[PDB]
Amino acid sequence: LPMPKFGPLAGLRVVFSGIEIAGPFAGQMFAEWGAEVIWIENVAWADTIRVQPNYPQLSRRNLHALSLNIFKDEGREAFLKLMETTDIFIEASKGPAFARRGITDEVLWQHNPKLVIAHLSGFGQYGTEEYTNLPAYNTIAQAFSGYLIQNGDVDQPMPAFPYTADYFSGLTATTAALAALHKVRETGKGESIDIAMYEVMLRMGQYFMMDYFNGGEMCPRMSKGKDPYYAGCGLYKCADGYIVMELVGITQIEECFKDIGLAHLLGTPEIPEGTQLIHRIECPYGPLVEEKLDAWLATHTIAEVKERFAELNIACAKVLTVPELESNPQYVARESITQWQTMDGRTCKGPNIMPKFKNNPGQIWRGMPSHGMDTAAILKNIGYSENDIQELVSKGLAKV
Amino acid sequence: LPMPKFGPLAGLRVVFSGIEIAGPFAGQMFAEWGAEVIWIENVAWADTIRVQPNYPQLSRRNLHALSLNIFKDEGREAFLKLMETTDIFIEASKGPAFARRGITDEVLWQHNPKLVIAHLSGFGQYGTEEYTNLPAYNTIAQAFSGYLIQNGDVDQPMPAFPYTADYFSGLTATTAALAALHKVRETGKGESIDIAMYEVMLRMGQYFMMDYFNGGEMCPRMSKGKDPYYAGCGLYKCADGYIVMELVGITQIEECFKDIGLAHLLGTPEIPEGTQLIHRIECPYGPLVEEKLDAWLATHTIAEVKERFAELNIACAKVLTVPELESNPQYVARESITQWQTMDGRTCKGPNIMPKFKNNPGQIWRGMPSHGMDTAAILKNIGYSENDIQELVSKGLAKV
Repeated sequence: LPMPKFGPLAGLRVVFSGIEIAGPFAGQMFAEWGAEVIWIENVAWADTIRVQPNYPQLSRRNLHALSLNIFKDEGREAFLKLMETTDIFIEASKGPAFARRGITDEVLWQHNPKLVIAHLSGFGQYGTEEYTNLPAYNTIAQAFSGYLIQNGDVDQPMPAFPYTADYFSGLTATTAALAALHKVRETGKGESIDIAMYEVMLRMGQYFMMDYFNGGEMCPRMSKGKDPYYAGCGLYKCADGYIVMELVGITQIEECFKDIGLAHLLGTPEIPEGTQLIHRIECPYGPLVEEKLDAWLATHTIAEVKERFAELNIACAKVLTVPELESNPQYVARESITQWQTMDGRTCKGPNIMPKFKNNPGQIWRGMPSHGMDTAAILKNIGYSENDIQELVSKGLAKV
Repeated sequence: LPMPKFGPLAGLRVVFSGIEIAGPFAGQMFAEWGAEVIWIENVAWADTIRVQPNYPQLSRRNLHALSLNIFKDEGREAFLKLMETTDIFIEASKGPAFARRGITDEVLWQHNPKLVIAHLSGFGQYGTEEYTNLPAYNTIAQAFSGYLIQNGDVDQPMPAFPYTADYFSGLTATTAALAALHKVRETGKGESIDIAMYEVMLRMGQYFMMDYFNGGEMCPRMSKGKDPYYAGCGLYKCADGYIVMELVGITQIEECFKDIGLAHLLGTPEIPEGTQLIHRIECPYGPLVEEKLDAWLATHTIAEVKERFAELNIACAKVLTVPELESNPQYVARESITQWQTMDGRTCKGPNIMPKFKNNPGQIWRGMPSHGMDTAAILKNIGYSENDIQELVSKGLAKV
């Protein structure tokens, strides 16, 4: 298909089937970085992401849109033909739904033995009958993985937001698919990848869970955004706003304590010389440290705290609100937020390509396409005549 | 170096410099999937991850350990020699620290023009003097990207936990490095990748932020784990604990509303016939819906709710505590949590390899190595003699 040559993934052909966040995020990331990516949508039901007024202009940029019944008669034929020149196919569905519909990995590989197939589901491609075919949702994946129970406040768990598990799961699929693609270069044989959202999230939540698994205790939840184990780390309130800080290092602790009224604790058996990180539970003075830290910070502005903390080499930052990002000097200097044109000629604002590749940078070359916009071009590209396409459309098997 | 051949990344040589989570997580993921990965530590002190009693057994498995001063004299010479047979080099530092120390991308590419170099920093490799060279932390990246302000409760922001931004940033580095590796296989030209943690997290927080950038409003924070925008979605309290639910679908909404006492809202302007998903912002009876839903849930046990919701096909799950995972049938069937031996011969429990590659699965072949365990073997493998290695040790430039 016509598109500029750019990025590390120029020339790669990626196809995805899925809706909403997790699967499409995985597929579209290839498009950020130069791949030819085809978004498959159902003929009767467009991707529900399109209900949102602005997000999809970002989350579906740089894509080609195919609308095809990939499971029925000529529609299935056209889909399996497409696979013959596809490098990576990503699909998100409820367990082994593709196999139940007659599109097994084996059938995909009959059409392209080199194909890298990524299956993204809530609970995996196999397991028990009770869980395997259950719906995939971000909240459920967080609930089921131990991630949710570690988020929120001491007496109020909550999910990480927004839809954190969908992003982790999608990104993992992209990563895994690129890894499998590497192996195809050497062997000429494809791969199938079983990405279960709860397993992705299990891994992301191990920092303290590893203690529980190996004889120790699970950590508590944060109290008002303060770290559950490390004093002076996390979220604090100043006079005119919130900050985060990380009270780490020998001099940092000594100088900070001088400021807040706790110079007398330095050199004690509880906070001995050379202490570089305070554990709030193990240290009897943990609660006192927080009382004095809170009191000192509450009488100072963010600007004052940042100025002192810079003098003391204490890591910190203002908690930015969304309205403060666009004018922030680092954002401006790095063009972190940019603008592009939608397919219907309106200006859209949003994040630039990340990360920044030096030799082969990504770029935004196309706005989000409409439902079935590229169907005719795609089918022509894989050998369908104009009459064939008109016939697919008349049968209800494709939408142009 | 001696190791089993397995996984999609068998034969790939990866080296990383960094400590704690973000950089090492990026490097170690290659090792999960079969690569030869070398972990660089300093000489006279080790990676601070090692102070954790259990996590590092997971986060540093399948690794080789090199202890080498890569910036100074003959230590630098040995590092640049190692780069000649390295495919991917990952480093986490404060901005362009490697360049400041004398190791520019140009120097690296003099030794291997194919080298894929991933630079992971808080604020990027370039930008303003004020921000570019500031410390990299998870809390700071959340604060500076607008992620933190979107997490927590209505009147209490908080970070996503545990250390969510380090995991997103590290995972992105792995992904981007694999993409650049594809380009190397195609053109022979290496790459330098500027991964700024705040830009990673900017992207993960766009679902509602795109509305703010394009004329609309920002979304509020969750209330006690409930979605800020969609009614009947998120965390709820039953008689005997927490669940998550997703009130999505026509009959789901109708039958739930009848159960909870709101049948009179159906077929109205506020909840039109055929409503699939209630947008709370715009529905005048959103608070009433939450009131009635909470009252009904509070009189039923988690089991009673799951039973009814299974009848209605409403997606839901119990919020699992960490003690509930190991015996869960899906975890058992999929061997999601497994055991392996540490290098000193103890049994360690934790997550299996994820995701599950069908043809070339990952495996756990080695426990976390000790500080400088593989220094001698690595230096020997790239042409150093026993005497040359002893001289590095006496000079304080390597540890064995």
